[PDB]
Amino acid sequence: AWSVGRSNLNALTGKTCGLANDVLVEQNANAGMLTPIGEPAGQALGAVTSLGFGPNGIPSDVSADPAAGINGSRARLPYGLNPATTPVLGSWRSGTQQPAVLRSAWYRLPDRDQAGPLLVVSAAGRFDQGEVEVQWATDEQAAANEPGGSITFGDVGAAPAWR
Repeated sequence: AWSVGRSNLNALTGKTCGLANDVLVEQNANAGMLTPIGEPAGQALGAVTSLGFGPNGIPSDVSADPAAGINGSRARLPYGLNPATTPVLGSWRSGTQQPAVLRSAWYRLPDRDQAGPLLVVSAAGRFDQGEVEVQWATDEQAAANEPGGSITFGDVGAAPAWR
Protein backbone atom coordinates (compact mmCIF):
# COMPACT_ATOMS: atom_id res chain seq x y z
CA ALA A 1 0.00 0.00 0.00
CA TRP A 2 0.99 3.66 -0.58
CA SER A 3 3.54 5.49 1.56
CA VAL A 4 5.74 8.59 1.01
CA GLY A 5 8.73 6.21 0.89
CA ARG A 6 7.14 3.57 -1.38
CA SER A 7 6.17 6.56 -3.57
CA ASN A 8 9.55 8.34 -3.61
CA LEU A 9 11.57 5.16 -4.28
CA ASN A 10 9.06 4.01 -6.97
CA ALA A 11 9.61 7.51 -8.45
CA LEU A 12 13.21 6.77 -9.57
CA THR A 13 11.62 3.79 -11.45
CA GLY A 14 9.48 6.08 -13.66
CA LYS A 15 6.00 6.54 -12.11
CA THR A 16 5.92 10.10 -10.66
CA CYS A 17 2.09 10.33 -10.08
CA GLY A 18 2.30 9.65 -6.32
CA LEU A 19 -1.07 8.66 -4.90
CA ALA A 20 -2.96 9.00 -8.23
CA ASN A 21 -1.77 5.42 -9.07
CA ASP A 22 -2.96 4.02 -5.68
CA VAL A 23 -6.47 5.54 -5.34
CA LEU A 24 -8.98 3.30 -7.26
CA VAL A 25 -12.20 5.13 -8.25
CA GLU A 26 -15.57 3.75 -9.45
CA GLN A 27 -16.96 6.09 -12.17
CA ASN A 28 -20.36 4.28 -12.22
CA ALA A 29 -21.58 3.14 -8.74
CA ASN A 30 -24.36 0.84 -10.09
CA ALA A 31 -21.62 -0.74 -12.42
CA GLY A 32 -20.36 -3.86 -10.58
CA MET A 33 -23.62 -4.54 -8.66
CA LEU A 34 -24.17 -8.15 -7.55
CA THR A 35 -27.17 -9.95 -9.13
CA PRO A 36 -28.93 -12.55 -6.88
CA ILE A 37 -29.06 -16.38 -7.47
CA GLY A 38 -32.82 -15.93 -7.86
CA GLU A 39 -34.11 -13.74 -10.71
CA PRO A 40 -35.64 -10.70 -8.66
CA ALA A 41 -34.24 -7.70 -10.62
CA GLY A 42 -34.32 -5.54 -7.48
CA GLN A 43 -36.03 -6.10 -4.05
CA ALA A 44 -33.69 -9.11 -3.37
CA LEU A 45 -32.59 -7.03 -0.26
CA GLY A 46 -35.69 -7.81 1.86
CA ALA A 47 -35.87 -11.61 1.77
CA VAL A 48 -35.59 -13.72 4.98
CA THR A 49 -36.40 -10.97 7.55
CA SER A 50 -37.32 -7.24 7.39
CA LEU A 51 -38.24 -6.33 11.04
CA GLY A 52 -38.36 -2.55 11.69
CA PHE A 53 -38.73 -2.07 7.88
CA GLY A 54 -38.05 1.18 6.07
CA PRO A 55 -38.09 1.43 2.23
CA ASN A 56 -38.32 5.19 3.08
CA GLY A 57 -37.50 4.67 6.82
CA ILE A 58 -34.33 6.82 6.85
CA PRO A 59 -34.42 10.58 7.63
CA SER A 60 -33.43 11.83 4.09
CA ASP A 61 -32.76 15.34 5.59
CA VAL A 62 -30.15 13.91 8.02
CA SER A 63 -28.61 11.62 5.29
CA ALA A 64 -26.15 13.04 2.69
CA ASP A 65 -23.55 11.97 0.07
CA PRO A 66 -21.03 14.95 -0.28
CA ALA A 67 -40.62 10.53 -7.10
CA ALA A 68 -40.02 6.81 -6.23
CA GLY A 69 -37.33 4.17 -6.89
CA ILE A 70 -38.02 0.41 -6.68
CA ASN A 71 -39.26 0.14 -3.04
CA GLY A 72 -40.83 3.64 -3.23
CA SER A 73 -37.93 5.65 -1.83
CA ARG A 74 -38.51 9.47 -1.68
CA ALA A 75 -35.07 9.43 0.11
CA ARG A 76 -32.09 10.51 -2.08
CA LEU A 77 -29.31 8.04 -3.14
CA PRO A 78 -25.48 8.38 -2.81
CA TYR A 79 -22.70 8.45 -5.49
CA GLY A 80 -25.18 8.52 -8.39
CA LEU A 81 -26.90 5.21 -7.54
CA ASN A 82 -29.99 4.96 -9.83
CA PRO A 83 -33.02 4.32 -7.51
CA ALA A 84 -34.93 2.84 -10.48
CA THR A 85 -32.02 0.27 -10.78
CA THR A 86 -31.16 -0.17 -7.03
CA PRO A 87 -33.39 -1.19 -4.04
CA VAL A 88 -32.99 0.41 -0.53
CA LEU A 89 -34.14 -0.42 3.08
CA GLY A 90 -33.90 1.26 6.51
CA SER A 91 -34.12 0.87 10.32
CA TRP A 92 -34.81 4.45 11.49
CA ARG A 93 -38.24 4.72 13.17
CA SER A 94 -39.98 8.10 13.68
CA GLY A 95 -42.34 6.76 16.38
CA THR A 96 -41.57 3.85 18.73
CA GLN A 97 -38.10 2.27 18.34
CA GLN A 98 -38.17 -1.57 18.01
CA PRO A 99 -35.54 -4.38 17.48
CA ALA A 100 -34.98 -4.40 13.69
CA VAL A 101 -33.32 -7.48 12.05
CA LEU A 102 -32.79 -7.73 8.21
CA ARG A 103 -31.70 -10.82 6.18
CA SER A 104 -31.20 -10.89 2.36
CA ALA A 105 -31.42 -13.42 -0.49
CA TRP A 106 -28.41 -15.32 -1.86
CA TYR A 107 -26.34 -13.13 -4.25
CA ARG A 108 -24.42 -14.48 -7.31
CA LEU A 109 -20.68 -14.26 -6.47
CA PRO A 110 -18.60 -14.48 -9.73
CA ASP A 111 -15.26 -16.23 -10.53
CA ARG A 112 -12.11 -14.33 -9.38
CA ASP A 113 -11.27 -12.00 -12.37
CA GLN A 114 -12.15 -8.35 -11.43
CA ALA A 115 -10.35 -4.91 -11.35
CA GLY A 116 -11.90 -4.22 -7.90
CA PRO A 117 -10.24 -6.39 -5.21
CA LEU A 118 -13.08 -5.69 -2.65
CA LEU A 119 -16.89 -6.08 -2.06
CA VAL A 120 -18.87 -2.93 -0.94
CA VAL A 121 -22.38 -1.94 0.39
CA SER A 122 -23.30 1.80 0.32
CA ALA A 123 -24.77 2.29 3.84
CA ALA A 124 -25.88 5.03 6.31
CA GLY A 125 -26.85 5.29 10.01
CA ARG A 126 -25.42 5.58 13.54
CA PHE A 127 -24.75 1.80 13.75
CA ASP A 128 -21.66 -0.07 15.00
CA GLN A 129 -19.22 -2.63 13.43
CA GLY A 130 -21.07 -5.67 14.87
CA GLU A 131 -24.43 -4.78 13.18
CA VAL A 132 -23.84 -5.27 9.38
CA GLU A 133 -22.51 -8.72 8.37
CA VAL A 134 -21.96 -10.78 5.17
CA GLN A 135 -22.60 -14.49 5.78
CA TRP A 136 -20.41 -16.51 3.37
CA ALA A 137 -21.98 -19.89 2.61
CA THR A 138 -21.45 -22.80 0.19
CA ASP A 139 -24.20 -23.21 -2.51
CA GLU A 140 -25.17 -26.60 -0.90
CA GLN A 141 -25.44 -24.98 2.60
CA ALA A 142 -27.34 -22.00 1.10
CA ALA A 143 -30.35 -24.28 0.23
CA ALA A 144 -30.22 -25.72 3.81
CA ASN A 145 -30.02 -22.04 5.07
CA GLU A 146 -26.95 -22.78 7.30
CA PRO A 147 -24.06 -20.26 6.80
CA GLY A 148 -20.44 -21.45 6.96
CA GLY A 149 -19.08 -18.37 8.76
CA SER A 150 -19.55 -14.57 8.54
CA ILE A 151 -17.23 -11.65 7.66
CA THR A 152 -17.97 -8.23 9.23
CA PHE A 153 -18.05 -5.09 6.99
CA GLY A 154 -15.62 -2.33 8.06
CA ASP A 155 -17.02 1.25 7.88
CA VAL A 156 -15.04 4.32 6.84
CA GLY A 157 -16.77 7.71 6.82
CA ALA A 158 -19.10 10.10 8.66
CA ALA A 159 -22.04 8.91 10.78
CA PRO A 160 -25.05 8.90 10.18
CA ALA A 161 -24.40 10.01 6.55
CA TRP A 162 -23.94 7.84 3.42
CA ARG A 163 -20.61 5.95 3.08
